[PDB]
Amino acid sequence: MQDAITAVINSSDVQGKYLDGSAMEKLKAYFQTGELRVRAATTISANAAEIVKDAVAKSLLYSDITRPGGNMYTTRRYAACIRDLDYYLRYSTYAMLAGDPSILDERVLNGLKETYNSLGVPVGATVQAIQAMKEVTATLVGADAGKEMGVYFDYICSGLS
Amino acid sequence: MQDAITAVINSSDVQGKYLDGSAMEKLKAYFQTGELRVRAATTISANAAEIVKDAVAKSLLYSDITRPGGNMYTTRRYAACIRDLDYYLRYSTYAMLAGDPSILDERVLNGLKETYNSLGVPVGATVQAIQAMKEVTATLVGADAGKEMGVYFDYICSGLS
Amino acid sequence: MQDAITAVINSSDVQGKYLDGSAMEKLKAYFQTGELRVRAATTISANAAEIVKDAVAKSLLYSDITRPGGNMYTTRRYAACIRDLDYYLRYSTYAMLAGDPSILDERVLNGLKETYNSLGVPVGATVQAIQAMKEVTATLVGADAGKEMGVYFDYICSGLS
Amino acid sequence: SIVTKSIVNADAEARYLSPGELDRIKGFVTSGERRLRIAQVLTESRERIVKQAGDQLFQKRPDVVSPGGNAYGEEMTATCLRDMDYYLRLITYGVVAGDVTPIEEIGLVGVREMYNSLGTPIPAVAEAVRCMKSVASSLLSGEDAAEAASYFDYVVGAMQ
Amino acid sequence: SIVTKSIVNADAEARYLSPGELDRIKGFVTSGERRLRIAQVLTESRERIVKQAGDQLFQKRPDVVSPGGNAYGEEMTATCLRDMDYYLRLITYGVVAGDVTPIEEIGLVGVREMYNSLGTPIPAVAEAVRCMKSVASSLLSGEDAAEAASYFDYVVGAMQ
Amino acid sequence: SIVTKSIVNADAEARYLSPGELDRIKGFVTSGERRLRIAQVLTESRERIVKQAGDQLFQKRPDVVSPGGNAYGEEMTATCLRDMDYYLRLITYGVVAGDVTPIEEIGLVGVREMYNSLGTPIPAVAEAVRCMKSVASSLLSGEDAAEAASYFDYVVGAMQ
Ligand SMILES: *[C@H](C)[C@H]1/C(=C/c2[nH]c(/C=C3N=C(/C=C4\NC(=O)C(CC)=C4C)C(C)=C\3CCC(=O)O)c(CCC(=O)O)c2C)NC(=O)[C@@H]1C
Ligand SMILES: *[C@H](C)[C@H]1/C(=C/c2[nH]c(/C=C3N=C(/C=C4\NC(=O)C(CC)=C4C)C(C)=C\3CCC(=O)O)c(CCC(=O)O)c2C)NC(=O)[C@@H]1C
Ligand SMILES: *[C@H](C)[C@H]1/C(=C/c2[nH]c(/C=C3N=C(/C=C4\NC(=O)C(CC)=C4C)C(C)=C\3CCC(=O)O)c(CCC(=O)O)c2C)NC(=O)[C@@H]1C
Ligand SMILES: *[C@H](C)[C@H]1/C(=C/c2[nH]c(/C=C3N=C(/C=C4\NC(=O)C(CC)=C4C)C(C)=C\3CCC(=O)O)c(CCC(=O)O)c2C)NC(=O)[C@@H]1C
Ligand SMILES: *[C@H](C)[C@H]1/C(=C/c2[nH]c(/C=C3N=C(/C=C4\NC(=O)C(CC)=C4C)C(C)=C\3CCC(=O)O)c(CCC(=O)O)c2C)NC(=O)[C@@H]1C
Ligand SMILES: *[C@H](C)[C@H]1/C(=C/c2[nH]c(/C=C3N=C(/C=C4\NC(=O)C(CC)=C4C)C(C)=C\3CCC(=O)O)c(CCC(=O)O)c2C)NC(=O)[C@@H]1C
Repeated sequence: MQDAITAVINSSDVQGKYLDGSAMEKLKAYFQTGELRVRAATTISANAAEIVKDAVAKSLLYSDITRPGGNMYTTRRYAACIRDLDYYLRYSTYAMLAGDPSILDERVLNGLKETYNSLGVPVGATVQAIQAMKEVTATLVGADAGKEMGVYFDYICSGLS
Repeated sequence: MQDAITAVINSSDVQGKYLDGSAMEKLKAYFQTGELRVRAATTISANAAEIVKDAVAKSLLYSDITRPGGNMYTTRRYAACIRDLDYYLRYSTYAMLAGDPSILDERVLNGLKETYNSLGVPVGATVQAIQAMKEVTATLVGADAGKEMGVYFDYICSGLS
Repeated sequence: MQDAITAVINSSDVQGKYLDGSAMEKLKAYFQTGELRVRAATTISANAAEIVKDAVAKSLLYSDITRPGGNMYTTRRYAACIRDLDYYLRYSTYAMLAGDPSILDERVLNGLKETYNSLGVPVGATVQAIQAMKEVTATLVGADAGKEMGVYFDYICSGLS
Repeated sequence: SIVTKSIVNADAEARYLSPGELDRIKGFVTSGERRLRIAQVLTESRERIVKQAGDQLFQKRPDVVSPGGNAYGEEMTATCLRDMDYYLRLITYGVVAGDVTPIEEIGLVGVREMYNSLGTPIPAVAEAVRCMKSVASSLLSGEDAAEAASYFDYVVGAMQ
Repeated sequence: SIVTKSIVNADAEARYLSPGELDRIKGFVTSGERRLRIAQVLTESRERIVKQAGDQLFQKRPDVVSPGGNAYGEEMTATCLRDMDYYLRLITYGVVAGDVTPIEEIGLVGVREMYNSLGTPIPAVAEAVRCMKSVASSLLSGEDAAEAASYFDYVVGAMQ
Repeated sequence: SIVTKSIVNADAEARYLSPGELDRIKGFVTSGERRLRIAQVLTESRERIVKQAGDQLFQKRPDVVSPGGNAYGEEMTATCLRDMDYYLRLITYGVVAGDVTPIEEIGLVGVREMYNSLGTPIPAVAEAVRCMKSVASSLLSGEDAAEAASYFDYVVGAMQ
């Protein structure tokens, strides 16, 4: 994976260049966002269970999904599903700290879409849940952090389609 | 895998229903066939070597298959082939006891057709052998059990094409 | 893998035939080339580092390949590349001793082309290097051995396209 | 079912079933009639079993149906009873199959993660099963009640 | 061949062949002429070797050619001799290659499963090879007979 | 960066970052300004650092620039200096990132195999880095020189 710093490095390395004004300015941008990123990560860590609890209630419960014949039916599949949500939240949080989505491509999205098709996991429904988690998270961490977290929730969704 | 009982359960579970008249009747059907299934399995276990021996003599020997250039040529390939036949007989016997073919899909047929193509295993010839084993088995276990065993021998053949 | 001897055997075995005049003559051909093969293998073993060193200087260095953005850029990729060359040289040498290329198909070329595409390894450039190594080797081991080594260098190249 | 389980064992040892496995299956299909009757009673009286057990449950655990409780109000109480009906259903599955496996695979694997998430008090759910066990047992012979007991108990002891 | 075997060794250790391996191959191709001559004799006299060995075999083991035996009757006796010819052939393969590997890969791997299935008495097959060894050896020098002995013996000791 | 490294750790333990990891990152972005300034100085004076270090290097190691040496002649000397500039560049990468990882991944992994192949004397390359360290350090405060020292030293101690 990359974070915002090492990404800039590889961009300058690929060109065999020292860090110029633009590169230095991007690094500065990132450092200045540093503390807000940590603070938001602390908040999300602290409510991780409830964020997923709210996101599930809001988008999945009392539907066909959770009834006999739905993909969330049987306790094993219910657990699997909210386990996926913990994943998406935790890696979204990583990506947010890092200020770069490469960890999502690397450890979350790789062959995920194909897996979901294979088992019958409803992608559209999954995405509704993530988008719900985005709103719940935003409410919790504020507008600025919520926007940034949103970048990565969205990144995940796009990878699923 | 499923057996005849757990298959019925999943059918009723998928619908979120208790066991109704049809479901109960299928379970009854299965229990009533129970002892005949065990008896036939005891007989097949007891002659497993000779069933394959007869099936091979009847359908494969003294042909191009067993001569230099055939797929049964070299002792390693001869052993491989009759080893496949022991497999088909033993799992057919499982499926018969279970009154359900899901074990064939699960542990026998998965990627089998592709494997056989890959190594040059003659599928048509393989199927002749299995169909021969069916006749040999039928002779041995009687008409009713032979019919049932036949269900699974056939199931395997269909999976090979 | 096969060597020149076991290849002839399998050809006669496939036909269920004893070794006839042609088969015996091929075996003889091989034995008579035996010592020249060992001698050339001793020479190549003895200069293996310099052969690759020369082949690299001749075909890859001071180009875009070794500059920032090239596939040989970063010391890890430079090492990887000349490591590939050691491989091609060592297996070419095996194939030469064996008087048969089956080891190249078996342990070198299997899924290689697909791998190279996957990582971005330049195939054309790789082949230039191997063809350079051929010339360097030829210079070193003489015309006859060089021709034979050439058979296998070429075999590798063809497998890459 | 012992039929699946035996087959799985035999397969992992690359062999036909053992004479004992075969005999085991023989005694299993023999008892098929009896277990079907037990499931049938529980099926037929499901509405009573779940209603009465629910009433007993809410006596033992008024907290869950009082404000602040996971089953507070008509809709949440109804969902609770809905869940109880789920487990009575699964238990009838287990009874015909001869073991607790369909209960496990449908209703216990990850049950902790599900109910934790929802904030449902899991010990109160265990208690609800006890209550159903109590009501169910009375509609059965001493023999059948004993046999059915092991299915209810397993659910209760696995509600963790 | 020692050539393949050396290469396989060297490859597993990510290295060129050792001076000893190389020297080994050198002595191997040097003896190529001699081993070819030995295979050539066995090739040329194959029909005699298999016929006489078959006759000796059926003296030592009349059970296999009497009623109830695996080689009873003209056709089964002919198939038996057919098999013997198979193994004489494989042995000539081994001789030119310098080791028993082509014998193993073509005719010994799973030979037990094949012959058990057919109900062919495997010790009688071993005996048949002994018989071919006996006949073959007489057509060779003391030197060549000794060298060829190891191939026949290996087949006999691996007939299990 | 400690940010990547922390994340990788946390991920391998299936957890969010620890309060300490988080605090570590907080102190890391806090020192961002300082490390950027250090990289900026080395960037700005790169041509001097590499030229003077090259001159000092060729004093300590005249063999590399005399006949028979790996950097003999204008073009080879220029390639040597080219390489030195490479490593100064990588070092500025490491400085902003807070650790030696970009140096490792770009310029040390397999560096031995590369330079051995080329016949470049690796200890003389280490010395060249020492020389750049010397020149670079003088353009920095005692504080910044100390901090930058660890990056140069790591390269030198990893030049094996
Ligand atoms: C929940 C919102 C939705 C849902 C989920 C669901 N997923 C599965 C199965 C899998 N999910 C994953 C996904 C990941 N695994 C990982 O390790 C990571 C990153 C660390 C991700 C993103 C995988 C690999 C599987 C298969 C393996 C497994 O079981 O864990 C299921 C169960 C499928 C089954 O039938 O077994 C479910 C139910 N389903 C929904 O209905 C929601 C919309
Ligand atoms: C015999 C009637 C025919 C025949 C068979 C043959 N098969 C192989 C190779 C394989 N067969 C299998 C099949 C299975 N493996 C399993 O584990 C199971 C279920 C438990 C099945 C159904 C597989 C996986 C292989 C490849 C791996 C292996 O060698 O075991 C061969 C040998 C192929 C080779 O060249 O090595 C042969 C000869 N061939 C015939 O001619 C008959 C018609
Ligand atoms: C060098 C002339 C060219 C070049 C090579 C290059 N290759 C890789 C990566 C791999 N190369 C191989 C090839 C083999 N591996 C084997 O084990 C064998 C036989 C024993 C062969 C032929 C493989 C498998 C890889 C991937 C795994 C690995 O890294 O070793 C790279 C690095 C790719 C990367 O980005 O990591 C390079 C640079 N590249 C060139 O530019 C030359 C033309
Ligand atoms: C009743 C004794 C206790 C209780 C129950 C309760 N449950 C819920 C919500 C749900 N329960 C389930 C249950 C299952 N899903 C399955 O697949 C299986 C296995 C067959 C079971 C048992 C599910 C999926 C839900 C979510 C709602 C839905 O159907 O989508 C509630 C409501 C919780 C809420 O806040 O909505 C309640 C009240 N609660 C208690 O306190 C009793 C101890
Ligand atoms: C003779 C000394 C003994 C004997 C032999 C016997 N064999 C068979 C039948 C077969 N034998 C083979 C043998 C091989 N197949 C191979 O690929 C190899 C390696 C090269 C060998 C050695 C095969 C394939 C058969 C089946 C027939 C066929 O060719 O398809 C028989 C006939 C058995 C029958 O009942 O038909 C006999 C008699 N039997 C003895 O008793 C002697 C000790
Ligand atoms: C200078 C202090 C020493 C020295 C250097 C020297 N190097 C070369 C040739 C090359 N050096 C590289 C270096 C790198 N490639 C990378 O990707 C990285 C990491 C960023 C490094 C450091 C490469 C690729 C070459 C090959 C030439 C090319 O660019 O393609 C030479 C020339 C060798 C020759 O014979 O051509 C020299 C002289 N030599 C010394 O003696 C000094 C001690």
